[PDB]
Amino acid sequence: RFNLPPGKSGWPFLGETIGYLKPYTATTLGDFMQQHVSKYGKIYRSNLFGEPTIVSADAGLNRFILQNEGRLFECSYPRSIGGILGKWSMLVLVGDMHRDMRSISLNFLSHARLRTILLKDVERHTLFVLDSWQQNSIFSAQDEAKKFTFNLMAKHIMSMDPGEEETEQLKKEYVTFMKGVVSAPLNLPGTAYHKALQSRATILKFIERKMEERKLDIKEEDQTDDDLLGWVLKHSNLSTEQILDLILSLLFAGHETSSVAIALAIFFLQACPKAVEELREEHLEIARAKKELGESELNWDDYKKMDFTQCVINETLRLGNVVRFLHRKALKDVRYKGYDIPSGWKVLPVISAVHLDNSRYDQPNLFNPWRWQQGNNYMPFGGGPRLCAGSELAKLEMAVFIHHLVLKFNWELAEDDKPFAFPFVDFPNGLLIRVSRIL
Ligand code: HEM
Ligand SMILES: CC(C)(C)[C@H](O)/C(=C\c1ccc(Cl)cc1)n1cncn1
Ligand SMILES: [Cl-]
Ligand SMILES: [Cl-]
Repeated sequence: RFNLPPGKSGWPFLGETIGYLKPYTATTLGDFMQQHVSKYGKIYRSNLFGEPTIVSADAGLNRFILQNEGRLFECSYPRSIGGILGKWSMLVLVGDMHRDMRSISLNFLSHARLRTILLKDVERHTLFVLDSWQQNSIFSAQDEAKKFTFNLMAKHIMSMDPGEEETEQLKKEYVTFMKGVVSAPLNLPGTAYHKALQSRATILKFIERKMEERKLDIKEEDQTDDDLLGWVLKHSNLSTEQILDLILSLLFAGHETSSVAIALAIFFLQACPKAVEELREEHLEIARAKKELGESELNWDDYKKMDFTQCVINETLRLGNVVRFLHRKALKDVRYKGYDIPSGWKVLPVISAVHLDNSRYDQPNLFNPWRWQQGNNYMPFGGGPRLCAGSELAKLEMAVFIHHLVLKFNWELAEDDKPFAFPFVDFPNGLLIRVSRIL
């Protein structure tokens, strides 16, 4: 194990971030962005992730970039990220195989499947986590949200059941694996990146074992495409290596961001009692109607009643900005507002910028869910051809979690030392809270 001389952790300039809100990280993104925008304006150049880079806090340019994917710009992560996610990870791929994998993901996460299958299981996994919560006892809201979102995705990707020893161990392995993307890409014994590469090998071996079992399942039930692993084996022509990277990546994407989104909602709501009251009123009415009909499990009609919840969700994503920026590269010389973006340079559209623009939002730094009672100024899931394939599941997860959360608990920050300080919220300790049962 190398004893490297001390120094700043993570990527140069930004610290431990690759563009999204990651709990438990040491990040300087907020100060970097505010200082450069103040000094150079909304479109400036720097050197980030090892390359000359144009950073865009300009809403028009960000829209222009996302809409011109494949023609003027393309998704482009640092090459070191390929070692973590794999050569066939759709999150970093462009071209025909990305198109095929996006089509798989859109089928896996379709509206039809949300209504018929995923909604029932979202509630089950929500209650599984919430029923274990104890009162008056400090814990990480982010950790608990990640338990929920990971269990849900592990169930529907590989049929793994919540709380089973193998499911908890895989989740722990993902912690080490995912830290690799925000670490300095130093492949030396003892570094977070090296450990992340080891975790990748461990996870890939686990997934391939599950794949061998599913191949037997398919053969036996011939003489089973319920989970994504079975579906891809039967309905796609992906190679083993491509199946492995796809599962690895969807399980990553399927629980990293949605857990943070739920933690952000918990954070914003504890500071806005009026919103909690209106949520409780909304979800109490939903429960009353279901009791009046003798129903016990949520259905799609219940979800459609959650009008103010959707306002809370929209406002949580607008102000919390799970995704701060995306990774692009110019395919040609591009001119915008008189500036030249050279061919081959990295381009980082800071998509959170339009969300905090006081030209687009009255009091953009204020958590005001009622603004959505009265998108082009709203892009927490991106835009253009790579728009989040799991956006509707993410909102369903937040809404169902909030539904049971506000019916069952009050909550409070571990200490009253956490005010929302523009521009970016960080969760260096995983949002510690305490709950009290409503009874
Ligand atoms: C609050 C939760 C989430 C947020 C804020 C979010 C955000 C985003 C964004 C901004 C993109 C565009 C990336 C780019 O253009 O480079 C994206 C893509 C994607 N998201 Fe999410 N996401 C969330 C949840 C999820 C979930 C729960 C899943 C799956 C279970 C998922 C699956 C995907 C996939 C597969 C893509 C890539 C689509 C493609 O490359 O064509 N996301 N997401
Ligand atoms: C973070 C996103 C939204 C830009 C990205 O697209 C993603 C996962 C991802 C994480 C690390 C790396 Cl290095 C690359 C991709 N997610 C998309 N949906 C949920 N997460
Ligand atoms: Cl507004
Ligand atoms: Cl925190």
